[PDB]
Amino acid sequence: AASSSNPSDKLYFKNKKYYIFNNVWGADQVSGWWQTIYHNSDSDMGWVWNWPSNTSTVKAYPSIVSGWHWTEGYTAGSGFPTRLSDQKNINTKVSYSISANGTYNAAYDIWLHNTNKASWDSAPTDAIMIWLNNTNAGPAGSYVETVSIGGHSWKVYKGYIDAGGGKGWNVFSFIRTANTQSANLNIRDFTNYLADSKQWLSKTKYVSSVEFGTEVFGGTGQINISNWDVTVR
Amino acid sequence: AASSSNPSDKLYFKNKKYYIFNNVWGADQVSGWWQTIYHNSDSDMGWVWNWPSNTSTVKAYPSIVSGWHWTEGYTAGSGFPTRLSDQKNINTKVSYSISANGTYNAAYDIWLHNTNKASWDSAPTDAIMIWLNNTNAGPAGSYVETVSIGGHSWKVYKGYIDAGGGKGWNVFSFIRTANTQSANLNIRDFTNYLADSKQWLSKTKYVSSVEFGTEVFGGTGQINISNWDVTVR
Amino acid sequence: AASSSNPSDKLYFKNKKYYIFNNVWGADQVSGWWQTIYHNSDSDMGWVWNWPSNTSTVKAYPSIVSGWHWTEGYTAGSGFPTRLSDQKNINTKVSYSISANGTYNAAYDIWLHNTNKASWDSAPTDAIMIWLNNTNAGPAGSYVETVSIGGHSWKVYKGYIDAGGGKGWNVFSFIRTANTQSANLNIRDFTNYLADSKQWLSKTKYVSSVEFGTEVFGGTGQINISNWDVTVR
Amino acid sequence: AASSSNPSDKLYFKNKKYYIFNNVWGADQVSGWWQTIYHNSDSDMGWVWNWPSNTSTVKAYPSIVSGWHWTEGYTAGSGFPTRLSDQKNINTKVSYSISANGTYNAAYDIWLHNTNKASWDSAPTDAIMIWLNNTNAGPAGSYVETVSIGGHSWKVYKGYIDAGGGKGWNVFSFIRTANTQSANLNIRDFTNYLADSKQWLSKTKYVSSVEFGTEVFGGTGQINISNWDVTVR
Amino acid sequence: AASSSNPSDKLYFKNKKYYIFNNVWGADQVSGWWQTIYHNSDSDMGWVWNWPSNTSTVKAYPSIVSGWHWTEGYTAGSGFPTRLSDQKNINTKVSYSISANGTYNAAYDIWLHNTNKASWDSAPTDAIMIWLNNTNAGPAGSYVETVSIGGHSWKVYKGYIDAGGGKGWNVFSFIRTANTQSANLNIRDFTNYLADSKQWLSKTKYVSSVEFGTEVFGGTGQINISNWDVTVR
Amino acid sequence: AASSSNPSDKLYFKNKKYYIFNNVWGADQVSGWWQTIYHNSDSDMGWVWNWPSNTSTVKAYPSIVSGWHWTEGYTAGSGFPTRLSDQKNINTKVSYSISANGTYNAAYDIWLHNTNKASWDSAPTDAIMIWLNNTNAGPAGSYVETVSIGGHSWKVYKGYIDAGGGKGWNVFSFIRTANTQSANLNIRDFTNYLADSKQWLSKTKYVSSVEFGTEVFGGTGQINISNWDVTVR
Ligand SMILES: OC[C@H]1O[C@@H](O[C@H]2[C@H](O)[C@@H](O)[C@H](O[C@H]3[C@H](O)[C@@H](O)[C@H](O[C@H]4[C@H](O)[C@@H](O)[C@H](O)O[C@@H]4CO)O[C@@H]3CO[C@H]3OC[C@@H](O)[C@H](O)[C@H]3O)O[C@@H]2CO[C@H]2OC[C@@H](O)[C@H](O)[C@H]2O)[C@H](O)[C@@H](O)[C@@H]1O
Ligand SMILES: OC[C@H]1O[C@@H](O[C@H]2[C@H](O)[C@@H](O)[C@H](O[C@H]3[C@H](O)[C@@H](O)[C@H](O[C@H]4[C@H](O)[C@@H](O)[C@H](O)O[C@@H]4CO)O[C@@H]3CO[C@H]3OC[C@@H](O)[C@H](O)[C@H]3O)O[C@@H]2CO[C@H]2OC[C@@H](O)[C@H](O)[C@H]2O)[C@H](O)[C@@H](O)[C@@H]1O
Ligand SMILES: OC[C@H]1O[C@@H](O[C@H]2[C@H](O)[C@@H](O)[C@H](O[C@H]3[C@H](O)[C@@H](O)[C@H](O[C@H]4[C@H](O)[C@@H](O)[C@H](O)O[C@@H]4CO)O[C@@H]3CO[C@H]3OC[C@@H](O)[C@H](O)[C@H]3O)O[C@@H]2CO[C@H]2OC[C@@H](O)[C@H](O)[C@H]2O)[C@H](O)[C@@H](O)[C@@H]1O
Ligand SMILES: OC[C@H]1O[C@@H](O[C@H]2[C@H](O)[C@@H](O)[C@H](O[C@H]3[C@H](O)[C@@H](O)[C@H](O[C@H]4[C@H](O)[C@@H](O)[C@H](O)O[C@@H]4CO)O[C@@H]3CO[C@H]3OC[C@@H](O)[C@H](O)[C@H]3O)O[C@@H]2CO[C@H]2OC[C@@H](O)[C@H](O)[C@H]2O)[C@H](O)[C@@H](O)[C@@H]1O
Ligand SMILES: OC[C@H]1O[C@@H](O[C@H]2[C@H](O)[C@@H](O)[C@H](O[C@H]3[C@H](O)[C@@H](O)[C@H](O[C@H]4[C@H](O)[C@@H](O)[C@H](O)O[C@@H]4CO)O[C@@H]3CO[C@H]3OC[C@@H](O)[C@H](O)[C@H]3O)O[C@@H]2CO[C@H]2OC[C@@H](O)[C@H](O)[C@H]2O)[C@H](O)[C@@H](O)[C@@H]1O
Ligand SMILES: OC[C@H]1O[C@@H](O[C@H]2[C@H](O)[C@@H](O)[C@H](O[C@H]3[C@H](O)[C@@H](O)[C@H](O[C@H]4[C@H](O)[C@@H](O)[C@H](O)O[C@@H]4CO)O[C@@H]3CO[C@H]3OC[C@@H](O)[C@H](O)[C@H]3O)O[C@@H]2CO[C@H]2OC[C@@H](O)[C@H](O)[C@H]2O)[C@H](O)[C@@H](O)[C@@H]1O
Ligand SMILES: O[C@@H]1[C@@H](O)[C@H](O[C@H]2[C@H](O)[C@@H](O)[C@H](O)O[C@@H]2CO[C@H]2OC[C@@H](O)[C@H](O)[C@H]2O)O[C@H](CO[C@H]2OC[C@@H](O)[C@H](O)[C@H]2O)[C@H]1O
Ligand SMILES: O[C@@H]1[C@@H](O)[C@H](O[C@H]2[C@H](O)[C@@H](O)[C@H](O)O[C@@H]2CO[C@H]2OC[C@@H](O)[C@H](O)[C@H]2O)O[C@H](CO[C@H]2OC[C@@H](O)[C@H](O)[C@H]2O)[C@H]1O
Ligand SMILES: O[C@@H]1[C@@H](O)[C@H](O[C@H]2[C@H](O)[C@@H](O)[C@H](O)O[C@@H]2CO[C@H]2OC[C@@H](O)[C@H](O)[C@H]2O)O[C@H](CO[C@H]2OC[C@@H](O)[C@H](O)[C@H]2O)[C@H]1O
Ligand SMILES: O[C@@H]1[C@@H](O)[C@H](O[C@H]2[C@H](O)[C@@H](O)[C@H](O)O[C@@H]2CO[C@H]2OC[C@@H](O)[C@H](O)[C@H]2O)O[C@H](CO[C@H]2OC[C@@H](O)[C@H](O)[C@H]2O)[C@H]1O
Ligand SMILES: O[C@@H]1[C@@H](O)[C@H](O[C@H]2[C@H](O)[C@@H](O)[C@H](O)O[C@@H]2CO[C@H]2OC[C@@H](O)[C@H](O)[C@H]2O)O[C@H](CO[C@H]2OC[C@@H](O)[C@H](O)[C@H]2O)[C@H]1O
Ligand SMILES: O[C@@H]1[C@@H](O)[C@H](O[C@H]2[C@H](O)[C@@H](O)[C@H](O)O[C@@H]2CO[C@H]2OC[C@@H](O)[C@H](O)[C@H]2O)O[C@H](CO[C@H]2OC[C@@H](O)[C@H](O)[C@H]2O)[C@H]1O
Repeated sequence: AASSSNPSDKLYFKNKKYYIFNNVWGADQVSGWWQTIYHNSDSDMGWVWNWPSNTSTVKAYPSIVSGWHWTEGYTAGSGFPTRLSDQKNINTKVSYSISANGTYNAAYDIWLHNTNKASWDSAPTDAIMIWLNNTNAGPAGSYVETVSIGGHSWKVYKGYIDAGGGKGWNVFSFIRTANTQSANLNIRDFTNYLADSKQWLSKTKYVSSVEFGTEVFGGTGQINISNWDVTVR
Repeated sequence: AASSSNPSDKLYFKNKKYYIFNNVWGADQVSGWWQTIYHNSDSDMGWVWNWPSNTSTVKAYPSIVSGWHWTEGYTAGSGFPTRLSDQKNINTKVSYSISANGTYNAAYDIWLHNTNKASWDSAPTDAIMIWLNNTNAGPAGSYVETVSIGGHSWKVYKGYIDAGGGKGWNVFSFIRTANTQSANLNIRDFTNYLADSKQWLSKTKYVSSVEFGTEVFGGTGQINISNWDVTVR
Repeated sequence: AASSSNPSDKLYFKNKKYYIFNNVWGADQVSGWWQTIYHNSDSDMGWVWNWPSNTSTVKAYPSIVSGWHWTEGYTAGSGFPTRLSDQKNINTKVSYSISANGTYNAAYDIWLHNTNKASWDSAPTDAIMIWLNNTNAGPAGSYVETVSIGGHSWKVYKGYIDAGGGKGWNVFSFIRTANTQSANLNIRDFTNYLADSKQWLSKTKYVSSVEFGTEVFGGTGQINISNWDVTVR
Repeated sequence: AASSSNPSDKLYFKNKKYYIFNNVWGADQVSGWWQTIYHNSDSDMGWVWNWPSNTSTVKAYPSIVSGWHWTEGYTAGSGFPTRLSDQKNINTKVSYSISANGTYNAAYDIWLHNTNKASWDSAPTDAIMIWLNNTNAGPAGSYVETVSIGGHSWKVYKGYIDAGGGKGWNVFSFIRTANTQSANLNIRDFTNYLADSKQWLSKTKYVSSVEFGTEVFGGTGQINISNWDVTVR
Repeated sequence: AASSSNPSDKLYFKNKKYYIFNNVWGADQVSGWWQTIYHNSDSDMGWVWNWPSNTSTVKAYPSIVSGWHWTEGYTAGSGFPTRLSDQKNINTKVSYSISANGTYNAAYDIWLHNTNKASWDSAPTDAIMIWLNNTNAGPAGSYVETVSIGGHSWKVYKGYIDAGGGKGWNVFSFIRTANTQSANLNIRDFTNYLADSKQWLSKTKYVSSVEFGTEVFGGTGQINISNWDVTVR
Repeated sequence: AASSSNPSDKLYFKNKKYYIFNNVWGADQVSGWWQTIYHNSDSDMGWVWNWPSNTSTVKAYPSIVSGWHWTEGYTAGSGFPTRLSDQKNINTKVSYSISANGTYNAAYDIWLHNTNKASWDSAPTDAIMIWLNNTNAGPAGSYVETVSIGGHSWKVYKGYIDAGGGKGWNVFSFIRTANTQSANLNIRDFTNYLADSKQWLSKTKYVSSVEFGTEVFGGTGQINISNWDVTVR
């Protein structure tokens, strides 16, 4: 077992296919905070946080990463990158529980690029978010419609994140109409909706990453994850 | 942004008109505790605490200070001291939220003296408290009556705090009949009630300070303040 | 007052008749945790914890000890060891409150031996547990029946803890049918039930210890104890 | 074993004849600091500190206390108070080691009063300090002379500490001419010098306390004490 | 007094002309570290650190900033920006002491731009460093010569820092031939050497910032600063 | 990078061939301590500690493990267990630096068993220690002689560690006659000396583990390791 607390710390697991990532990307202008990632086993892991702030900015996204995350390449054995036109199933399973106050979510974050050689400075072209928990928060962009995908109902949002210099990505968010602590999803169901139903995503693009974590806007609490996997088949 | 954790630490803001004060005045005989003050912006600030104790003594009053607080003088630009007979409006606005357990309040603490040159050892003559939150607590002194002042209903209490050696002050507490997270008050409405309606306060006295904070008796939690000002007009 | 945080720390009180014990016996394979014991007075003491884990193993039993606990002997003035056949009253009083999440209990743990000279390596023969709080947990062994003892109703369980090498003890657990924050019990009522009603305990055995604490499986929180004593009469 | 870190925490030992005291009396106007007292056994105890400051004010005096220290009375079995005219031996033994930077001392602090019923607000009449270590520091008052007492050479200083309101005490400091890590002293040798040789102390006064600790002006480090006792015979 | 420990925290002082800055720019790929900035007064301030690493990368530059530092503008009253062709004196005074192990320096860092409206994304054109302490370190670029400027001898180095995308700055480092704890310097003496003696700097450029801090490569320790000012005249 | 601080935490590296181990085996009866293990890269790793105690007991052995350590089996790819009669080279390389006070060593710890299926409760038969640093410490057992092995001179000691119940192991310690920060050793040179020159070790035994770490008796400091490997060929 191990537990780490500095910015951008990584706890690898499953033969380095995944890592828990102490991602504090939104923290520069706030203080008073702490965030610790931990791994006891592959079925007992999570993170603990304290983000004292009332603002609507994301302070942090402690998370599990499979694939790329502004890294030189992709985690070993992850199955990323995978081109959408290859039509692989991207099967994910998670079971978790949160005890927290304030404003946060629990969400998948899926990154796409045009390149199959994403590196440390490769800006994504698109992000897909799948929120299993929304606690007092709301997504980027504008509400489109409610859809049934994968046996769940989702409110769909579409926006654009400007990352400076012409860098920036579409963001497509799927917010479950009620919170859930477990899901078994195929990311391909969501990318097929965006590509074939909405004509918002080209199948020439590559899925670079599947991440799962909690965006924290403010408050204190923790998550524990009791089941996790992402497999590209 | 900044966040500090030692006893009596001060985080100044608004051109040093105010400071957040890590006031732990009641802590000498307890242990196991911590208290951190933070300022991200003038609309995003607060404090976090842990006071493990069951007793009815106030352990701490983390707070924002305007004016005097056992200091050589008064914060710059605060407008203190102001003599009650000058009849200035003392307009205060606060919006806040607490997430905590145990026993605590959220309260204004207004200090008065006979002297307009209050220094580090000048014992006040009177304290006025205005409680916007009461969580399992109760004030000093005895219940007088319920009054409507400033558009709110308040239970009024009157007591006396003995500070040793003949030092000591009246304490007049106004406890809102239900908790609220925001208020816009004129302290003059409260001092006029005490002076003109109850004949308990001379208008020869000076208001030395307006403070807002949480008296903590026991438990753990935090406050965040999203709006704050005190202006003497 | 004092507050300590390392494994197996001890805070003695009442002329060393008792100690608060930072017992982390189940912690070897987990990380991310902390646990602090504190004593402000003999009527204001407790402990604070954070045990991030989903598993059904006991991580820790922060507790007050009277008597023996894998020590060379017994706390001074505790009245232990006492032979069951001497039929002494073992009167205990506790009042407490917990604020926590996760999975935990509040329980007496009473140790028995054949020897009246229990030492640091003397494996007990039996444990009796009396749970005043059960929060999402459950005991060792199998359910027997519900009984009224001492004015309370208890679900009774019987199991066996294997401690290796032939070492191991019976465990008899009494789980109150609803949680309570205070109790006045005579341990002799429980040992008489086990010995005379169930024929599960010989009165040749000695009571070595009476402990009270919280077994924590996972989560974060604290206890405060406002009344405590154990007296052998 | 135990280790505590809040202001004014106390770790009692030797049947409460002594306590280690987390004395931070000079800390109000500084920040960034920490101080922890610990006791593993009566021959393995000490404290650890960090006092980031360049100033000549004493920030803290972590110490062992026997007798009184602004308390209602005197530690049990200490032998205090003892009237100087009763001519008791006050035998002290200490062995210690410091590893630190900055500015500090290791010093006995002996308090005297006119009253044999010193209470929590009883201002002393005199202090005697016996410095076994001086690291970049210097005492209150003015240099008198160098004397041989008890087999050691001491630079003697005489000053007066003003504690406000007419409260205040003489301070007589004996600074060893070279540092030492161990000493066996009889306080009566020092009070006899002050009374009979210098005519600076009346034998009507009572010794209220013998304390040993490190005054820290700035820096970080620790002390460990391997032998300690004070006995009035 | 105050003391803060999160990345990029700021403690302003001197009417916000300066701030102490918890600058951890090189920390992304290391762990196990901490860094705290503190201010007791304008003559008693500093920082404490622990950077466990053997590598030659700068992990952090805790520092005092006057002027710009990837901010929207310049600190109030700093006197920045100032165009070199205006030939203002830029007088700096510092007195400090370090107690540390490992590899570090104590150095001024002076930033220049072509623009007098430097903003949060304005890459500098040049950096000038003035090292008062070198402990096991060495500068960027190549050694030029040893020069006497301002009454001190300096080893002069010239390099170029590539900041990506065409962004990047010359770096001119002046390393005192022996360490010193205090200096009174005029930055204009150094910019005149670079411009008029070496023809390496155009006087069309603006000085945007004067900073003083410790680049830490590895190790633990602290600095205390007892005198500080930067004035543009 | 990662850094962990709880007892028995593990940071695996090199495809789980090794782990850094937060081994605090001697800590039960002391307090005031902390110990953190960290890994930035395979050439930048180490640990930081604070063990306030004067006693001659080993408090902790933060270390890198290859092979077994009271585990069910041996680290993957370590090459353990290896039977001495197979005469494999066991080549080790380390380069490190310590900055610390107090009493400690830097030492290899090599464990042997009769069994090639060592499990979590398999008591070793022998330990071999190779001390590259001795700071105020001394080994178990009695001095034999000084020998030249592998190009270094070593003081050789022989003792026996009683682990209870008949469990216990020979301990053979080789203490370099002067400290060194780097070594390239073949463990077979040391086991051949013990077996063939001294007739103290049977070649039927298996090497189960090669560990390198710092036994800490007391004090505070850190190690950094810049090169590490153990290979069985
Ligand atoms: O160039 C220097 C080093 O760069 C490091 O990479 C950093 C990138 O430079 C950052 O852009 C990047 O930030 C992203 C962050 O990691 C994501 O988790 C976050 O995800 C958002 C997503 O954008 C959003 O659309 C969706 O709805 O929600 C998710 C989950 O929260 O996106 C961040 C992108 O930020 C850009 O766009 C938004 C603007 O507000 C922002 O200013 C833009 O930057 O982060 C990486 C990693 O480092 C940082 O994040 C983790 C922190 O712990 C760390 O402290 C940060 O530095 C490379 O890894 C290094 O190699 C380079 O040296
Ligand atoms: O003389 C040495 C240094 O004194 C410092 O001033 C301290 C005073 O000496 C204390 O009396 C004072 O305590 C008061 C505290 O700051 C207030 O917040 C508190 O407010 C109460 C109020 O009285 C009560 O009536 C109302 O209902 O609730 C409010 C909010 O909680 O009142 C305290 C007064 O205490 C006296 O009366 C009650 C008795 O129980 C008590 O024993 C009496 O003392 O505090 C100041 C500031 O320092 C202390 O408080 C803040 C802590 O963080 C710090 O550790 C404490 O020292 C000067 O500032 C220094 O310059 C002097 O050197
Ligand atoms: O031999 C080396 C040192 O031993 C120390 O004694 C330890 C014993 O060796 C451990 O067996 C013992 O663990 C017990 C623990 O302290 C109890 O609180 C716990 O109580 C359980 C009870 O068994 C259970 O039946 C009931 O329902 O719930 C209670 C309350 O939680 O029982 C533990 C017994 O563990 C054994 O059986 C179960 C197996 O899972 C386990 O592996 C077995 O060991 O603990 C003592 C004290 O030290 C340890 O516990 C406290 C921690 O803080 C510390 O870190 C641990 O070492 C001696 O005290 C030393 O003198 C010896 O040198
Ligand atoms: O009235 C409220 C509570 O008071 C508490 O008692 C405090 C006294 O009020 C303080 O005066 C006292 O401070 C003294 C300190 O404890 C001593 O260790 C120190 O010793 C000096 C000595 O004077 C000096 O002459 C010699 O050379 O060096 C020694 C060792 O360092 O003296 C302090 C006296 O301070 C007065 O005089 C000097 C002035 O600068 C100063 O302002 C004056 O006050 O301390 C006690 C104990 O509490 C405080 O100290 C320990 C801290 O941890 C704690 O945070 C502080 O409050 C009672 O104990 C309570 O019951 C009362 O409610
Ligand atoms: O765009 C997102 C946010 O950017 C923030 O500004 C950051 C810049 O983006 C970084 O380039 C900048 O890093 C510099 C750092 O602050 C300086 O102190 C350092 O100074 C060096 C100097 O270059 C060197 O030449 C000299 O010899 O030594 C000094 C003292 O150490 O230079 C850093 C420049 O880094 C670039 O070039 C070198 C490359 O290795 C590197 O990758 C390049 O980036 O830092 C600012 C401030 O934030 C960061 O630094 C402080 C940290 O605490 C913090 O965590 C970091 O983010 C804006 O302030 C935000 O508004 C933007 O949203
Ligand atoms: O049975 C319950 C759990 O046991 C765990 O294994 C522990 C063993 O039970 C302990 O005996 C073992 O302690 C040894 C320690 O890990 C070694 O590093 C140490 O090495 C010494 C060596 O003996 C000495 O001869 C040489 O000169 O120096 C080295 C380096 O310091 O030896 C310890 C052996 O201790 C025994 O003999 C000496 C007696 O004083 C002592 O009382 C005896 O016990 O440790 C393991 C691992 O856990 C413990 O150590 C690491 C700590 O972080 C942790 O907190 C401790 O529990 C199993 O791993 C679990 O699966 C079992 O459930
Ligand atoms: O998934 C994140 C998403 O939740 C966040 O939504 C923002 C949205 O972009 C913005 O337009 C709107 O003003 O605020 C949203 C967050 O606020 C909501 O949740 C928090 C509650 O406290 C609020 O009350 C509620 O309204 O957008 C970020 C991406 O942010 C980046 O792009 C947009 C910029 O405004 C930010 O500065 C960037 O960091 C998603 O990651
Ligand atoms: O505003 C504070 C006020 O709440 C506090 O009230 C005391 C009151 O003075 C006392 O008479 C009574 O016994 O206890 C009150 C606090 O208890 C209540 O709130 C906490 C809950 O746990 C309790 O159950 C509930 O009854 O008084 C302090 C001032 O205290 C000082 O003067 C009175 C002395 O008794 C104290 O020792 C002094 O510190 C207000 O600041
Ligand atoms: O008092 C402790 C008791 O609560 C614990 O019960 C175990 C029981 O022994 C085991 O058979 C069963 O599988 O799990 C019980 C705990 O789980 C329950 O509470 C926690 C919730 O999260 C679960 O959902 C709920 O089912 O037993 C320990 C003693 O444990 C030791 O003996 C049994 C072994 O399995 C352990 O490894 C030993 O440590 C009591 O102290
Ligand atoms: O034992 C303490 C004693 O060391 C301290 O000495 C002061 C002395 O009272 C003062 O006159 C002089 O200016 O400074 C002395 C301390 O400075 C010396 O040691 C620290 C080094 O950094 C300096 O360079 C060196 O000169 O006095 C205190 C008592 O202080 C109280 O009375 C005097 C007042 O000035 C203080 O404010 C009071 O707190 C002894 O406890
Ligand atoms: O002031 C910093 C300066 O000291 C640092 O010098 C580097 C130099 O740029 C590089 O060429 C050389 O390899 O290492 C120097 C540091 O090493 C020396 O000091 C540390 C000791 O441990 C070493 O033994 C000793 O040789 O350069 C940075 C700027 O760094 C940036 O540009 C150069 C890139 O290599 C870095 O990645 C960048 O961050 C100055 O801020
Ligand atoms: O490698 C460890 C070894 O250094 C330690 O040596 C002990 C030796 O066993 C004991 O006979 C002697 O009294 O003390 C040695 C340590 O003391 C020396 O180093 C520390 C300095 O402070 C001292 O001044 C100096 O003399 O032995 C342990 C193993 O210890 C176990 O067996 C022996 C028992 O006495 C212990 O209780 C056991 O833990 C080696 O791991």
